[PDB]
Amino acid sequence: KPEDFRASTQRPFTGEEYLKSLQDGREIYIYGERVKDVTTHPAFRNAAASVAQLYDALHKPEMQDSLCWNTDTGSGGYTHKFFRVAKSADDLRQQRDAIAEWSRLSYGWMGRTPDYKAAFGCALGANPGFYGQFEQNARNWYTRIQETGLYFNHAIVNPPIDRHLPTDKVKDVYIKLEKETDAGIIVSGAKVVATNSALTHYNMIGSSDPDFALMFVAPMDADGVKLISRASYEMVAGATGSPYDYPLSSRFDENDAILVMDNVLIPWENVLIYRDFDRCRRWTMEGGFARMYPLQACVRLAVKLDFITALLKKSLECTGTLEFRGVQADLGEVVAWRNTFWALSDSMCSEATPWVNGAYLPDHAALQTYRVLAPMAYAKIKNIIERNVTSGLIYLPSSARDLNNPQIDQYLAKYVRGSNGMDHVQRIKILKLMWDAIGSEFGGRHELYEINYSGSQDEIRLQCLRQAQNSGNMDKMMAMVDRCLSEYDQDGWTVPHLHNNDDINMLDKLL
Amino acid sequence: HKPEDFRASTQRPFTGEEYLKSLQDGREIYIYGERVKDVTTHPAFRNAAASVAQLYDALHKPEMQDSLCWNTDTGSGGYTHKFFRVAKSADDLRQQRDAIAEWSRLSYGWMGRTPDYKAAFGCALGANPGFYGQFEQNARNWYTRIQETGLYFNHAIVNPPIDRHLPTDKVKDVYIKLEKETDAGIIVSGAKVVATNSALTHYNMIGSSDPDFALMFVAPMDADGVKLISRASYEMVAGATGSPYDYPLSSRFDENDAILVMDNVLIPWENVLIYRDFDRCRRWTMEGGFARMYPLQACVRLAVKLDFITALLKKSLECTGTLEFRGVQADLGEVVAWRNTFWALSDSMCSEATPWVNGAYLPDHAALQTYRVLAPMAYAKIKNIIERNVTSGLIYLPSSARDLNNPQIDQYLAKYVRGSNGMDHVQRIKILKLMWDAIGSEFGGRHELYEINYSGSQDEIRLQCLRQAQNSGNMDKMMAMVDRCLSEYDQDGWTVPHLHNNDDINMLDKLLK
Ligand SMILES: Nc1ncnc2c1ncn2[C@@H]1O[C@H](COP(=O)(O)O)[C@@H](O)[C@H]1O
Ligand SMILES: Nc1ncnc2c1ncn2[C@@H]1O[C@H](COP(=O)(O)O)[C@@H](O)[C@H]1O
Repeated sequence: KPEDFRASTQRPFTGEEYLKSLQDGREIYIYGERVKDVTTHPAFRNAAASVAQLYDALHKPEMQDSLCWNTDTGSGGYTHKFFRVAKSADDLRQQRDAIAEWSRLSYGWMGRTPDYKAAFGCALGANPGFYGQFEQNARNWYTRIQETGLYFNHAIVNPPIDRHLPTDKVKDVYIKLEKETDAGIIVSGAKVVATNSALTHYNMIGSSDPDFALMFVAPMDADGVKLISRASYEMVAGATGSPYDYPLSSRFDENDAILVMDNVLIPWENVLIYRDFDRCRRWTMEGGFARMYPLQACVRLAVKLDFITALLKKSLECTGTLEFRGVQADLGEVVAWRNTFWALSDSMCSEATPWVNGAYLPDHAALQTYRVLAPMAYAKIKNIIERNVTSGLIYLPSSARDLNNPQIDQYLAKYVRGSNGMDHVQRIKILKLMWDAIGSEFGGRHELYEINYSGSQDEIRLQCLRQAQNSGNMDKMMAMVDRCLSEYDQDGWTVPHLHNNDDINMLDKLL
Repeated sequence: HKPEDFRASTQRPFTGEEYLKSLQDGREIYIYGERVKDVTTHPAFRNAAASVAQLYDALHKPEMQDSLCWNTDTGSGGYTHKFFRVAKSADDLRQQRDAIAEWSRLSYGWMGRTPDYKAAFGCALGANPGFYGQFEQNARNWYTRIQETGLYFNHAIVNPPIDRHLPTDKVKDVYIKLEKETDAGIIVSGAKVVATNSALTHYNMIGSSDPDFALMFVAPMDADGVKLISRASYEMVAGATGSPYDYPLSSRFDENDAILVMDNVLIPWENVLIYRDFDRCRRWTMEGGFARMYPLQACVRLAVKLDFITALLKKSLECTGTLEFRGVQADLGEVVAWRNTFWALSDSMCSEATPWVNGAYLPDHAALQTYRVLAPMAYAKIKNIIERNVTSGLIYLPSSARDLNNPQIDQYLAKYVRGSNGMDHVQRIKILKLMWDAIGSEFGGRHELYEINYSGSQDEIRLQCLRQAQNSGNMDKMMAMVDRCLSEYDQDGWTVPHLHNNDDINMLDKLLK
């Protein structure tokens, strides 16, 4: 039904059609109050507008070569390239570039745009056989996500568990099967971290007692589905700031909601794994999604780092410190980190492997490496920024209102000039953009997001080790060590090309 | 003369035996105050020479040739190591990348200046010979020779220190300079510090007012007046006071970092490439190709070393029993991630390769710069991870294989120094001594210094990375994105229609009136 807002079944949503499709009485709360319409509400309207621009880009002729492919469904339509299964390394490369083009429309700041779960669509379409009796649901959801550009998110972090309560009363917190009916299954529970779910069409929900081993799809307007929002940096920036003062907070805020399911009916067409510990446990390795979505996440980060790199250079242009050797070296390190994530995405595509049914998966080692390095790189870049743009960021007048009151602005024009023949309005503008990138509450949330998602530092490293072991890479490395050890022993070399040291060993003489 | 004349065939590079013979040429090498007679038999160099020789042998093993070798492009009908012939596509670079890896695996990544390193200098000459003006033909001929023979070059390129308390002459004398121009070539004197493994090479490339200093040329190691002053020999010390079991890398992979001295050396004109030419000397790093090519070799070689270190760390932790703990597994996983990083950078070097001149391709340049910035950080971090996880394992190791072969000692070692996974004390001690030689022996300490410094100071590798971003136009593209962002609003609000003005929600008047 959300795709029925389209005037055409041969293309995805336009922006206007996407926005209309959101006016569906989804139950969203923020600041103790219910949200009437996310497309007009002061906490969500600009973020919605920003996603809508992504849908609009799909239909501009000049973009279509880089953003769009024909569908593979027979519809005669087109879609964003990452919404169709890749059948080669070069298909993955073109997808990489289509992701990048979308990400540039938010300067790398929206990390949960529709292309993130496009990979879940593709995973369903590439390996529907994985799902046994629900194979046909996988196929139909692939076709649907691909043709329409439906906006999914995944809500997947479990709610905390009070360990002093009884084991009676603590099952009620996880996503659980309440009841089986002919019209579908009824479920209750919660997932924390439903990033930008207020603006999506559906969410994927996934994980003894098989009543907990579920994976299914749930629409955002289903009765019983509710979002409890976190503070809105968009609304705070609108109420007490301005675009000039909070240029990113005001338009790219992706609210990290708690997703509550109270007694929700999930039709059988939306169920993918059902009371099935075996399939649930095997899905991360065999379902494909975990092996696919980090291509989008690495590219999105790399675009963000494109932005931060030049924003840092521009900030140092208006303080005047860019000329100093030590400042230049710090900027060069930021460049190297930026380059790194582009190169990892190159390797993802160039070393892609055939998977099933002709589908190709990006290089897996590169995905794990991206996950390990991104938190280190981001923390290090932010510290480089803060220790090089020093006071530039601290004293910035409170507000565009200061610039528009000539009684204040007269002093700003004199004492807050840019150091390269640049006027105070532009200097303040640049440095406020840098501040919103790193120090505003939005910037602080983004640091937390870049550091922690994908998981804890231990866990991403463990997953990296396990990929090396499971792929056979570690055993190949070990083969090399074992060969080295093979070539000598406590009596000397075991290979003929090397010289015994008996003729030069002086230990007998010394002792 | 002609070292390649030691080959029984002109249609293939040296065999190991032929290489070793080619080194018995009365090169003037000093170590420990003494002149070296024959690098192939001397206790400081003989095993390192044998290890390089194994590289030449591999080229002729049938089962290796698909990965290691191509036909030459000279018409000779011969073959060569793939990295010795110019690459003319991204896939050629990938095949070269794989051939470099196969060779590096024969020293487990520990020899960093094997012949494939300067093969990139040969290819640079063969790809852009016009660069050299009147010496273009020398470029062409050197390409052919290096390619067909597998000649072992090194570059000596760091200048000697300058006492700034002496007169302005006396400190002029000390850089490589033209002493005399003659019909038979140029006579040159000076020094280059850091001639890594030059004792085992055939030629060295030497390069950079007063145009007498703006030189680039080739010099054989047996030329009269060419001398090496060696550093301490970890090979000789390990042979003299240790054993293969005790110093399994020092004993065979030591690449002596020599000072290269030229006392009045005659360089024939056929060995000159740049002559009294500040313009060409200044432009050669960016335009000559070598700087844009050899990092492919150096990244792969490091990646192979990290393969080795990664599994050796795992094996060490199997010996102590600590591998099972979560925090140890996470540290090992980080080592894996750094290992993965350098393989991925080499993938990107090849896949994003660009057309250059005369049909040649160059590896992606941003990837080369990134490798150079990241390698010192990764290496120091890996070494610290090893030392904080294997720790006690490495400290107390009995002194010698001699302890194991004396049953009066070995009885105690067998009981108290067992491996923690049903592994006997001989294997436990063996693995951990291998790790120690990799990181804590003097060979290990030199390798840490080499991986960190090299390529240049930390500031400089970062500056070159920034400059590559700027000169390539990458930084201006990034900046166009920033300027677009800035163009979409001003001090009065949005300048684009799709976003909502906040005038309807701004509460500041109310708060402040
Ligand atoms: N099973 C576990 N054993 C030890 N530490 C853990 C475990 N699970 C999570 N942690 C740590 O708890 C912190 C938060 O992890 P998380 O809740 O996964 O974000 C991190 O420092 C993790 O390393
Ligand atoms: N022109 C320079 N200005 C400032 N520092 C330098 C310069 N050249 C070298 N250094 C520093 O001197 C140290 C040794 O550099 P190098 O001699 O290039 O290995 C490093 O810390 C470099 O950053």
